[PDB]
Amino acid sequence: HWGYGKHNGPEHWHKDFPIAKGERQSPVDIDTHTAKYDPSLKPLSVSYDQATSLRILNNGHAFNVEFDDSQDKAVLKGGPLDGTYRLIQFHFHWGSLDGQGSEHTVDKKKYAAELHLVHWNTKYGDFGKAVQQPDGLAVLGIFLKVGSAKPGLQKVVDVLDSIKTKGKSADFTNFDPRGLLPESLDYWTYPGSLTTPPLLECVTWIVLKEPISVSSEQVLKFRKLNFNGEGEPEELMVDNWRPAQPLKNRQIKASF
Ligand SMILES: NS(=O)(=O)c1ccc2[nH]c(-c3cscn3)nc2c1
Ligand SMILES: [Hg+2]
Ligand SMILES: [Zn+2]
Repeated sequence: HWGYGKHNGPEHWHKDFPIAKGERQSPVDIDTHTAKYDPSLKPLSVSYDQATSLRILNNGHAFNVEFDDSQDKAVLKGGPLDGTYRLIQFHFHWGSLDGQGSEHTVDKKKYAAELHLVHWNTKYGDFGKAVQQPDGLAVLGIFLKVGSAKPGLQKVVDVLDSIKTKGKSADFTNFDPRGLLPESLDYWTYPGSLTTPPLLECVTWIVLKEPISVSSEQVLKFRKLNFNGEGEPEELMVDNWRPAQPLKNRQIKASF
C-alpha cells in the first residue's frame, strides 16, 4: 500500500488515486512575490482554550493527536473561512535531515518539518461528510525550524516511545495545542487538498508565515519512530512529506 518509499511513494500515488494529478493538489510552493495581500480577509480566529485531546496514534505514516470533536470546543474561523471549522486531529511531516521535511515551501525553502492542525466545516455534520465538499476542511499549517526547544511540544515528544510502531496508540488527554503556535498569525491561503492519499480536494489551506522553533533533540525523537509494525524490520519514520505540486492558476492570498 501507499507510503513514502521508492516503490510506493508520491510518484506512485496517482495509480490508485488519479486525483493526485488534479487541479487543486497540495502542497505547493508559496512564491512570496506572487502572493497578493487580500483586504477582504477577516482576522483569523484560533480558539483552542477548550480543546480536548484523547489519544495519540502511530498510523504507519505519521502520528496523529486526536481530539474529541463531538462538541464545539476548539474552532478555527475568520480569515478566508466562512463559518466554523472544528479541530479533529494534528500531525506532522518531517525529514531525515534538518534541510528537508516540510510539505509547503516558501520561495522554494524547505523547513525541517510542518505541523498540520486539521479542522472540519461544522455545517456538514461530521468529518466524513465534510471530505465530500470543496469547502469541507481547513488545515492550519505551521513550519518547524531547528533551534530553541518548543516547551509545548515536549509532552508529544515524550510519549513517542510508547507508540514506536504502526498501529500503536496511547492515552493523550489534556494536551493544549495553543502551546504549538507561533506568536504571529500572519498567513498565506489557497484552495488545495489532503497531502496524503486519498488526496481529496476539500481543503482551505492556511499556512502561517512565522515558523516555530524546536530543538535538535525534539526532531531527533520524531526520527526514532517506525513506519513498520511491531516485530517487523525497522524502517525509520522519516521523510513522510509530499513534494510541491503544480499551482495550476490558483492564487495564493496573503493576510499581511
Ligand atoms: N496532510 S493533510 O493534508 O493535513 C491530511 C491528510 C490526510 C488526512 N486524513 C485525515 C483524517 C482526519 S479524521 C480521518 N481522516 N486528516 C488528514 C489531513
Ligand atoms: Hg472535496
Ligand atoms: Zn499533513
